[PDB]
Amino acid sequence: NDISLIALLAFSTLLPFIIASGTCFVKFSIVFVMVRNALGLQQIPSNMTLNGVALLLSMFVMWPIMHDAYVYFSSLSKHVDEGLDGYRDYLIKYSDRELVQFFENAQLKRQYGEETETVKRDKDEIEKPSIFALLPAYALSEIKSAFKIGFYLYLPFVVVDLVVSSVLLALGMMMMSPVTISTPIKLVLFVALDGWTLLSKGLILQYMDIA
Amino acid sequence: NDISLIALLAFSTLLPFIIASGTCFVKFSIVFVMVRNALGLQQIPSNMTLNGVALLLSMFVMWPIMHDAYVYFSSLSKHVDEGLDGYRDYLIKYSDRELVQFFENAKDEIEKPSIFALLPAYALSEIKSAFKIGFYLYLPFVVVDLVVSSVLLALGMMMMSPVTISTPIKLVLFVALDGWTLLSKGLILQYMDI
Amino acid sequence: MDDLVFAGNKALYLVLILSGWPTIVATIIGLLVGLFQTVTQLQEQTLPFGIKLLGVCLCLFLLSGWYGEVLLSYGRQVIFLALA
Amino acid sequence: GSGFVAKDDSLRTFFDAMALQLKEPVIVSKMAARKKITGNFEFHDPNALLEKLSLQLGLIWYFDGQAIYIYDASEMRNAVVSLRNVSLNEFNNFLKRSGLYNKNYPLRGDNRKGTFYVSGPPVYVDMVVNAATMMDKQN
Amino acid sequence: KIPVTGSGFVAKDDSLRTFFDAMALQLKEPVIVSKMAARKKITGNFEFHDPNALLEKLSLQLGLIWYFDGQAIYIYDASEMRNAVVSLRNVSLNEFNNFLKRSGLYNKNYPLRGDNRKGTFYVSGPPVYVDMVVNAATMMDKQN
Amino acid sequence: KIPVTGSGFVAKDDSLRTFFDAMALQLKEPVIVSKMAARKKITGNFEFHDPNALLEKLSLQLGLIWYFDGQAIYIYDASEMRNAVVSLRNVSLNEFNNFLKRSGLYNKNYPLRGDNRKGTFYVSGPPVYVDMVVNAATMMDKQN
Amino acid sequence: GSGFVAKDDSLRTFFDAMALQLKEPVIVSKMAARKKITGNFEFHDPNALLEKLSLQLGLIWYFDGQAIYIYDASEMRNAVVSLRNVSLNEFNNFLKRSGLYNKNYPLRGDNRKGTFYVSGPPVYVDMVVNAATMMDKQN
Amino acid sequence: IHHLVASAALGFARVAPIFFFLPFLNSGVLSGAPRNAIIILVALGVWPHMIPLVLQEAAVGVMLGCLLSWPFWVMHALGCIIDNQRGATLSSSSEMANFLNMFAAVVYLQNGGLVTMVDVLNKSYQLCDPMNECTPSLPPLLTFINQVAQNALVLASPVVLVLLLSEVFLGLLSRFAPQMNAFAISLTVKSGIAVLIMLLYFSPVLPDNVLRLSFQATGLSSWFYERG
Repeated sequence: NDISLIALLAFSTLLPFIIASGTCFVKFSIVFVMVRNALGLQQIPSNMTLNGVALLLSMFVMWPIMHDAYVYFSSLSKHVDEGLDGYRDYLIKYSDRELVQFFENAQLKRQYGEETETVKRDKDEIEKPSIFALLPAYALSEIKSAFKIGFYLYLPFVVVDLVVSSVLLALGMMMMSPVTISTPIKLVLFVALDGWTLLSKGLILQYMDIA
Repeated sequence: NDISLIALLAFSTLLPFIIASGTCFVKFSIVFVMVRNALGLQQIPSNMTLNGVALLLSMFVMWPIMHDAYVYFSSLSKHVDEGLDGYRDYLIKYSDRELVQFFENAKDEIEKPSIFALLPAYALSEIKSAFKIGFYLYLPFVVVDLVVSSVLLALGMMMMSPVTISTPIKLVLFVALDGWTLLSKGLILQYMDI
Repeated sequence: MDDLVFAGNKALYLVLILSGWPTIVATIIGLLVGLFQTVTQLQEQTLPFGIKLLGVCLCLFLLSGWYGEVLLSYGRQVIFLALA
Repeated sequence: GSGFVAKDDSLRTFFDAMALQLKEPVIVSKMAARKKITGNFEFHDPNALLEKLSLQLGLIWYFDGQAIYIYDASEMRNAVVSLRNVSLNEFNNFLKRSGLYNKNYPLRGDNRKGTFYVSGPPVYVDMVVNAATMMDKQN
Repeated sequence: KIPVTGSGFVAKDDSLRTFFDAMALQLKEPVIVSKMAARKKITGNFEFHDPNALLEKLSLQLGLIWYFDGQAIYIYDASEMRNAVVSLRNVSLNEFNNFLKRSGLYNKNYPLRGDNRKGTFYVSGPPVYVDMVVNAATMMDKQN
Repeated sequence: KIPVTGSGFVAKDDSLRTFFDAMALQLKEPVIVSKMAARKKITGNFEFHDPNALLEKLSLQLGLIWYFDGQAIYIYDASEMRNAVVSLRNVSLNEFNNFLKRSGLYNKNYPLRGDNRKGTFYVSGPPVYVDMVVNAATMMDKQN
Repeated sequence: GSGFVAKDDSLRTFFDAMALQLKEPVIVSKMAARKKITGNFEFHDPNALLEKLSLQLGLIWYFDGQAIYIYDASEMRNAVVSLRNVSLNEFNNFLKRSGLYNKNYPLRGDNRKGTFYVSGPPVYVDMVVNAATMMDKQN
Repeated sequence: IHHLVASAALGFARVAPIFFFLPFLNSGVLSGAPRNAIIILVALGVWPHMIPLVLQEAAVGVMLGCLLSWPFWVMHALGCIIDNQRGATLSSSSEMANFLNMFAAVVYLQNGGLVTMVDVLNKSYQLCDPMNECTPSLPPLLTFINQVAQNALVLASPVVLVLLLSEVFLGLLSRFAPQMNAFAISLTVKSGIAVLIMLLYFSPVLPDNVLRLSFQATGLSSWFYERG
């Protein structure tokens, strides 16, 4: 059965391709790395780990949506359209409206010509966009949303670093790196606030709900 | 055995996903680099031997768990849950009970929770506990970093980096205390009693 | 947008107000020691560090637990604005 | 009397409310469930209200004896199928004797031949094609 | 501590699964509600004194289909109604309707549509009724 | 609420699918507008009293092709017209035109071009007319 | 007198306490042990209280001579089985002579034919299927 | 089929430097596992339809990445002069400029942002499609270093002049009594005045200039021409 391994080497790269590009794993990996750079650590906690924990929470959320593509399973493309309504509806809810319309108009300008009528917002009631316009716009709308969370997370530590570098200049200790003093007292702000049980508590509640 | 070499290479890329997340290697490797950064070292010893000592210490508590699965383990539906029941009564010990209910909803004696519901809470509980016991190690060194930096400032030598002086004192405070063996004794006694 | 402006106005305000008391308790004891050196002539430039170390380390001693409940009160609010 | 005051409903909570005066359940598809309706409706002649609203909204519907299926007009499919050894006038008497004969979407074809052309809702086309190729297999 | 001394069930936002089990003693059979028909909700003061007409009225007002197979009452929603066409090789339709009448699985709401003495007919209804009539008509031709 | 005295349709930037569904009551059949012919827009005050004559004039001013097959009205734009040429080994063209005339699918705007007693002809028109003519022509020779 | 005072018991520890007034052990399934019960119960007519509680909570049960299996209503399965050389009547005489005849979930089918329809708890249907297909190979 | 690898390796070449340069797309916020999947989605999503073609398309990409990273270099250079005047940087002769760069990367990202970024990248293929030998147009490139420095200096012009007056007045305070150690007395107060003065114009002025210095798609012909 090695004649189908040429398609197995495509399906075992396409299955992580949707994971690393078009699902919720992009938001969790950016927030988890940016809170490592917010504290000021380079190697630890070893982002080989953080790409496993972000994949465990993303498979936690993606488990009911992917399973409907298995309860189902020119002519096969209209069969896979019926099998792919839940993923298109998940990508619509969390992508950007102003960005899908850009990828829709640039596609019509690409295919038919410069004299094509520009699509506006008022298609959104009954007409649905394609899967090739949601998929590039969803990745950018979660880069924008994860960078929005990471700036807020970034701010308290910078408040710690700018007072530490001020009191080491009040005393005559200008030849002293403030990293070696701030890095203990930047770590208490993450364990007295138990932010590991707060970021994962909130990022799940953005996509699902309790009770 | 060409149907089994894929089952061997995928197992050899599946154990780096499990050992790096769901064992005590997470708590072990973080403190070795936090005590590496507390002294003021960048390249010593390496990134490789610190995962070697932590892996050898990681199987000291996992080999009594792995032997129970080797003796025990469409009939493979309920065959796997009791082969991992010796791993899932360990994951309820070192995780948060309110957090695993947050993943189970989104008694415990009559029904153990799902295995995919408490492994992320075990990972977040060991990263949090490693950050807590990692903050403690920093404090003694910070005291001997502020003393020499304020003794040279008692003199007129404000243009003098104290990193060239603090680095001898920081690694006699770690070898007169016998630091490297002391952390590994407390890491073993926190999981397996003597 | 109005919360991004507010969070940036408060991070600079908290830097200004938490570095306020240790930088005005190390200023009066930087000036009155030299005003004592204006009355009695002393040419020891490295002298007021002996009072500046006790001034900063005693100002950070009484207000040690107070800084933790301004950092925690601001740090819990900014994450609630982030997530919700 | 009775009625239904629709305020921004979604054509699935409307046709279920009509499904009491109509004495059958109503199965609205999900491509015709994105259109909306509002207004004070009074159900005193439902079989003519459904016929008028299918043309004002743009819809196709079918009643097979157990339920009423409702699709939008852009889901109508068609096929041409050949009967090797059974006439169209005999198959049309099978539909008249069974109860699946729908005079809105009849069978266009020669009266004593084997080829005809059928078009309508997808549940009516996929029943006529399957019950015609299962009548060539019987003969 | 319980209100007015009549009989009835007060439903404060139940989810059609904890509601029909309260009716599952007036109906003398257990009630099996599907997973897709357990997302709707109901609220009010209800009163069961003959429940087979109340279930008939609520299955049309909420949008539901149901089937009593002799030992339980299955309840699906109307978007799960499936249909199939099956051709009988060695037995007729009247000789299959006598099997359904003598076995008590005959349902007048969803009968079999077809010519009276032929082999092909058309079924539609709940998935437990369609999966029974298809397998019981396929397994009877291999019997005869 | 809607004060105008007469009867008619007013379109403000309608997009040729919402416009023809409004004509789908005076025409007594549902209208199916394609995907490429729904990007064009039309605005103005219209009135329908013989829409089979109004559809022909607007299908030439806007640029469209239409077809009525007895149950619905299909509308494509002009750049979707396809061509085909097929050969009949054992029936004539005059025999095939009697099948189209007797059934009711004969369209006098897109006739069949060929010799009167031969096997080859040339058909061209909308894609639902061509794919029916080709499929019935190669399904009558295999029967004969 | 006897009786049980349940305070938020988990429906497995509740039905284990009735296994002395009932004379057989009680085997509760995994999905049916998630519901809970509380209150003061008095066990003096257990087989009349087991049916009344099994209709109010929503459960199915089957006593086969050695234990009382208890499932919930969502685990009920069904099957249809064809016999080639024995009819339904002597297979019912096998169930009456053996003691496995359950009058709440009987077999539906024609009285002397090969086909019938079974539906009930999974410990009942998996016995009737394996006992019916092992009598044709014996005959 | 097999030529789409070359049609996505030609898109990757142009898109990759821009990712390398922008502050919300670098290696600090985008690790190695999802990184090479986004740039093939964007490159396949912007396609309008031989070794040195990937170097020509890389040179157009480095010119586009510097033009899209134009308004963040001004805020970083603003922070390095504010942080330099108060102290904290003379140990080499930062912590403050990373805050102004992170702030401008969010206040640019909320209103518009990625729409004008992929609008510039999509209009780039309307003027410099490959196999037409586009080129980054040398005679405006020579003033690019000067423009960022000038913008940073004018933007930071209050805080430097106030800290200069605090140094003249504290230098005048030592001429009345030289036994003050006035070098280290100013070092305690200049880090509080460099925060108090920037608090008065952080909110009304600074989020305007990020939307003022942003490069748009209407100025692509003045920076890119074709040889053919």
